[PDB]
Amino acid sequence: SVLTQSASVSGSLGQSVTISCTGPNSVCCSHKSISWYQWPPGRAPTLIIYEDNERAPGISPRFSGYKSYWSAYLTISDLRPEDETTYYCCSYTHNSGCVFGTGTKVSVLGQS
Amino acid sequence: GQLVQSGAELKKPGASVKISCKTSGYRFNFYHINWIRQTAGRGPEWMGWISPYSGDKNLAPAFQDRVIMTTDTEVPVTSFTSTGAAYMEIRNLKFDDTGTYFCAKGLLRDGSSTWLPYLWGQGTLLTVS
Ligand SMILES: *[C@@H]1O[C@H](CO)[C@@H](O[C@@H]2O[C@H](CO)[C@@H](O[C@@H]3O[C@H](CO[C@H]4O[C@H](CO)[C@@H](O)[C@H](O)[C@@H]4O)[C@@H](O)[C@H](O[C@H]4O[C@H](CO)[C@@H](O)[C@H](O)[C@@H]4O)[C@@H]3O)[C@H](O)[C@H]2NC(C)=O)[C@H](O)[C@H]1NC(C)=O
Ligand SMILES: *[C@@H]1O[C@H](CO[C@@H]2O[C@@H](C)[C@@H](O)[C@@H](O)[C@@H]2O)[C@@H](O[C@@H]2O[C@H](CO)[C@@H](O)[C@H](O)[C@H]2NC(C)=O)[C@H](O)[C@H]1NC(C)=O
Repeated sequence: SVLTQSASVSGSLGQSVTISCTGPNSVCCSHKSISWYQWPPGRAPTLIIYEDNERAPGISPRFSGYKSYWSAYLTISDLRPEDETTYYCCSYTHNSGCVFGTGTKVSVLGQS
Repeated sequence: GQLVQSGAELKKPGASVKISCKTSGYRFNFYHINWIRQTAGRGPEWMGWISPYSGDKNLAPAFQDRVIMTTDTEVPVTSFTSTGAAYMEIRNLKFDDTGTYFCAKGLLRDGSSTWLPYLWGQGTLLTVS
């Protein structure tokens, strides 16, 4: 698609992991807001961060994020088994629809 | 908000299908109805951001003219917690227009993040076959 990710990231239980989103100038981080969504396969999405760093209601403080001129980042502290699901980031403006990128899977290491 | 999808359809190429979701427990006219699909061979594609209060619609260039979006008048069951429904018709379905379709309630009424999907329904299956 237009908005792309690394496709696969990983990290150990209890540690931090970073997921990044990049793309062409038409999806440049300097003009459009980046949202993040948990999207397990076969189940409804859950909103995580509506705007680069604004945490959605009910989301534990271990989820946070930041943005750079050329990229957007979601930081997940203290990975848990339920965090294995694929996460997606879609960019948007107040007067245009959110455009969805590719997903990133998370491998949570050290499980029984 | 208990956004509930009416159900799945199993259509043939060239048919028209109306996909609908119902609400219960929030003010229908306060938030947008977001139509989004997840396709097995592509993943989430998005479809459109339709307002139930006004006639304003924001439709992806990919789907202009193909799909007609509309909402129903809300039913005031109780103040601040109304019911209602919205639906869209997708014309001239292709083999690519398969997979799982979702309805979603908008996050906020104002601010830079308004119209953004927040509360997602259960979803329905479309086989186009
Ligand atoms: C009764 O309640 C209804 C429903 O809640 C209110 O309608 C909402 O009102 C808010 C505030 O006005 C709306 O938010 C605004 O959305 C605009 C998008 O609409 C324009 O652009 C799209 C293009 O995608 C067109 O389709 C559409 O026709 C419009 O032309 C934003 O552009 C607005 O942005 C404002 O704020 C940002 C910062 O946050 C600034 O950058 C902008 O310059 C601008 O000032 C704004 O976000 C919301 O969309 C409406 N929701 C619905 C469901 O309709 C009514 O306003 C309210 N009635 C009264 C009298 O208060
Ligand atoms: C935006 O508001 C709606 C509507 O609830 C409003 O806020 C509540 C805290 C309360 O003051 C209500 O009277 C207001 O109308 C939120 O939707 C749900 O509201 C109910 C109210 O009983 C609440 O218990 C639920 O947890 C709310 N959430 C869901 C998912 O149903 C909505 O969550 C608010 N959005 C944000 C981003 O905060």
